[PDB]
Amino acid sequence: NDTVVVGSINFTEQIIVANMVAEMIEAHTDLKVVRKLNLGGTNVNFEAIKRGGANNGIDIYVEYTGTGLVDILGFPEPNVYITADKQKNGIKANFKIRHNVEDGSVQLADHYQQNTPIGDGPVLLPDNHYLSTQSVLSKDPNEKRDHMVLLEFVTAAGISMSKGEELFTGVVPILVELDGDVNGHKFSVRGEGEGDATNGKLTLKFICTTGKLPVPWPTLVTTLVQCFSRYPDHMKQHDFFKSAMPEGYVQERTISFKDDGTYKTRAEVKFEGDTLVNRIELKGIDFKEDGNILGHKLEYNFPPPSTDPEGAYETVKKEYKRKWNIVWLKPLGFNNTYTLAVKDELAKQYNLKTFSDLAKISDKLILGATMFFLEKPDGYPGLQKLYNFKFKHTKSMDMGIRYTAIDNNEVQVIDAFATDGLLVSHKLKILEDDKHFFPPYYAAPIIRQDVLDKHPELKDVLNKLANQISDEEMQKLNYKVDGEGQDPAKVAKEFLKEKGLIL
Repeated sequence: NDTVVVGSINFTEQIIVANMVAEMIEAHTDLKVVRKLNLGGTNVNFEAIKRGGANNGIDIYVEYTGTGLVDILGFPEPNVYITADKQKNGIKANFKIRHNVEDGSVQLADHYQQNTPIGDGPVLLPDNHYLSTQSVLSKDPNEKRDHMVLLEFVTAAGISMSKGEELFTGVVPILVELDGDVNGHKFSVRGEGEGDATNGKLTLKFICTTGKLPVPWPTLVTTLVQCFSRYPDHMKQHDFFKSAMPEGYVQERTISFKDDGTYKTRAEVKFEGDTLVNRIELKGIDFKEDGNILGHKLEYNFPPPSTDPEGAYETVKKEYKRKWNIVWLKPLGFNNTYTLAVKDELAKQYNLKTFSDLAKISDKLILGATMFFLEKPDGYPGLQKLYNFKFKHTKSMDMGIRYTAIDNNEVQVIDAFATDGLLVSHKLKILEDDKHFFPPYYAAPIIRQDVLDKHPELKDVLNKLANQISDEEMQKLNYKVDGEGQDPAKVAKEFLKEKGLIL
C-alpha cells in the first residue's frame, strides 16, 4: 500500500540506525513508516523480512556484511574442528553442513564424528586444529547411471612425518564402497579415483549401483578419507589419519538433519594392496517422506566465500537476491566487528595500536572477556592461536563485570564490539585486527525487492546514508544511549539534523 515496515533487533546500535532509516524515509518520501522491534539475534530480522510487512514481518533493516555471510547464508563447508579423544586412542570432530534447498531455505546437517585406529600401535593424537575443505560436485555428461563427480581440496590449519604418511607421497588410488538404507530404501554407492595428499586433492566419481539414489548426492559427500588432507610442514605431528595407516581407522558418524532424519555411518579406511579403501555402512532413520532429503529438494552444488570487505558485500548481495529476493543497499560506513580494548592510558604508555602489539605483552589479564567469547572455537581460542596471546589469566566475566574490572585494573584487556558506546565512558581504545581474524561487519540497509518495486524512490533515499556514519560517529551515538541514557529515537534525529539529512 503506502506503508513500509523497518525492523530492528533489541540492540542499542541497531535501534539507532533503524531509527535513522525510518526518519530518512519519512523525510524523503510520503510513506508511512512502521518501526518494528524483533527479539533475538540478526537471524530474527531475517525471518521477519522473509515474512514481510504484510505478515507482521518487516520490509527493511540494517544488516552486517559478515553476519549475512556467517549465519543466514552460512559457510556451506565450515572448518571441521578436530580434537584428540584419548579414550578411543583417536579423535573426535563436530561440524555443520549447510545444504541449499530449492525453495531458498537452508538444510542443516549436524555431523558428530569419531575415529579409532584399527591397528594396536601408536598413532598421532593432535592438538586442536581444523580441516578446511572445498568440494566441487559435477556431472559426467556421458554417464547414464545416477552418479556424482567430486573434486575436493582439503588443508589442515589452526596451528618429520609418520611412517603412515610415507604411504601418501604420490598419487594413491582410492576405492569407496557404501551400503546404505534410509527408511528401508536400500542402495549402494561405489566410487573410485585418486588422492594426492601433498596437494590435499581428491578426484573421484561415485555411482549408485542399485539404480536411482534415494537421497540427494550432496548429503553423502561427507560420508563418501580425511587421510588425503594436506597437513602443512609445521603441523605434520597432528595428522592422526595418515599415522593410523596402513592398518587404518574406523570412522563413525551421527549426522542429524535438522527437522528431519539422521544418518548413522560406520566406515573402515585402510590400505588394501596399494589402494586406499573406504568401506561404509550407512543407515538412515526417521526421514520425512516429503522432506528435503527423501523429497530430493536440495541443490546439487555447494557454493564457494570471500572474507574481504568487497567480496563479502558482493556475495551477500548476489545470494540474498538469488535466494529470497532481497536487495542490499550501500554501507553506512562503519565496521562493527568484535575487537579487544585496553585503557587508552595503557595504549599510549606502551604504544599499542594492534593485536600483535598486544600479543607481545603476556603480563596482561584477559579475564574480562564474556564466557561466549572465551568458549566459541572462533572466539578467543582461534584468536589465541593466530596471535599467540600469552595472557596471564582468563577468567570469564559477564554482565557488566568486565567493564568495572578494567576500570579498577583488575583486568587490562576486555572484549567489546568495535562501536560499543561504553568504550568511550570507560576511556578504552580498540585494537586493530591486523591479521584479520574476524570477518568484516559493515552495516548496510536491506530491503525486499517487492517493496522496492512498489516504491522505487526508497533506493535513492536509503543510499543518502551511504558512508554517512563513521566508526567514531556510531561510537559517539551508542555512547549517548548506553552511557548517557538518551532516547535512541532522539539520538538518531539529532545526528541526521546536524548533517542536514532531515528537517
